[PDB]
Amino acid sequence: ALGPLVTGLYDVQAFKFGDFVLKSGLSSPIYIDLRGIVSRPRLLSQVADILFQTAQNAGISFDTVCGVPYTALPLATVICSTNQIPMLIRRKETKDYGTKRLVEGTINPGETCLIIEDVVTSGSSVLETVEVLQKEGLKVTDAIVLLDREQGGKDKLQAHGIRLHSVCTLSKMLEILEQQKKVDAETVGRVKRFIQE
Amino acid sequence: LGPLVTGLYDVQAFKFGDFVLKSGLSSPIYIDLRGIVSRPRLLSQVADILFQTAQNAGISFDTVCGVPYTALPLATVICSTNQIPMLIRRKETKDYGTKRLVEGTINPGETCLIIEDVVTSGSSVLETVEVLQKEGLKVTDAIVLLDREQGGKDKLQAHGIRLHSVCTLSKMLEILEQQKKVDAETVGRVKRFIQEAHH
Ligand SMILES: O=C(O)c1cc(=O)[nH]c(=O)n1[C@@H]1O[C@H](COP(=O)(O)O)[C@@H](O)[C@H]1O
Ligand SMILES: O=C(O)c1cc(=O)[nH]c(=O)n1[C@@H]1O[C@H](COP(=O)(O)O)[C@@H](O)[C@H]1O
Ligand SMILES: [Cl-]
Repeated sequence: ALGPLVTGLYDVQAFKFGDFVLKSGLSSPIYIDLRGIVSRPRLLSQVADILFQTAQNAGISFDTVCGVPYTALPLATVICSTNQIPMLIRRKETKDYGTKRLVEGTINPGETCLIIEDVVTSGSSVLETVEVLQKEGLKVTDAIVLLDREQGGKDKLQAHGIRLHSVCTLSKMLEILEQQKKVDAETVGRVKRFIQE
Repeated sequence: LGPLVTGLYDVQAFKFGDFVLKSGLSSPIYIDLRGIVSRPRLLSQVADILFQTAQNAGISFDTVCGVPYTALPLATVICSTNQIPMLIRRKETKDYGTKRLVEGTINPGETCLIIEDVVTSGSSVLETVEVLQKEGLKVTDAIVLLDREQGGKDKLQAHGIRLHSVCTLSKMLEILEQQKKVDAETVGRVKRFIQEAHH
């Protein structure tokens, strides 16, 4: 069902082309922004559903769910509300200022927390949230992400005991967009070539 | 309403002791809904009651926005359940490299409904209203689960915003007494505190 999902994303302007610098400091000709999904109720639901379905298809076990701040937060909420799962919230809005504790919700050490994320590049953002949760005594083995950019994330997460499960890779997303005439072939070629370097 | 209060009790939402509120006054009671994320059924019920309050008021709006932070998931559930477009206010500490203040599709002149967990002075609601107004949205109404009855309705009215409350602190204390979760002493103590706090 990726074709409709990707089009849906394109139509909330999820795909930005231009010259960007990523969290990891990499230049990129493309930037994928899922903040707009909250403007299209059905699309937000579709994204929540496919994320959850990805976790279920993998056959994994978890007691609770945490979104990586900020864009993934509503996705976690919809998943948890629809499927009746307790949720944890990592509060990042005051960063490391003062001494208030960073994680909201019921933390029962030994329980497994599933991570929900929007886009993974290097993997560092997921891992930062993973470490925070592990330091509270929670077990964390799996992360589900909507878009894997395929820039080292799976391998970096696996090096820390985390299995990355993605709905779609960047290359598959670019292929759908070209097939659907949303982006031209030269842009896809340029974007792929650039990323490779 | 009773069942909703019981759920809130279970997620330890009612704290007693001595607390300084954001408005700088001391209080014998604090209502902390942060634990509601651990009970998705209760979260949904809270979300539904807030939305029904708006619907029974016959107000109209184009989008919905929660006051940071506890209410963010309540707005998300209202919007998800009822298929309403959402805005998210992103409140941080004005550090270097902050991003836009409101996420989602902003159509200037459209009307945004504000959703809140607890109102005391009304200042927290008003801050969010002003951010949305600056971004070009019309705001006329706020729905709050618990109105602590410390001048919120008036403060908000003074800035053109009508506060609708699901429940007041007075009422919630009565329900809590009925359910034998709080004694006839601390009920009086908190009651006395409410008239005191209006000064
Ligand atoms: O900055 C990125 O690398 C990034 C690329 C992109 O296409 N979309 C995007 O949202 N990002 C943001 O950067 C974070 C991922 O970068 P890593 O921490 O390197 O995986 C994600 O959580 C995104 O929020
Ligand atoms: O500090 C409060 O007033 C307050 C009291 C309370 O019982 N529960 C509670 O959550 N608050 C928080 O304080 C703010 C409400 O205070 P005002 O900004 O004065 O209306 C909101 O951010 C509330 O979430
Ligand atoms: Cl949320």
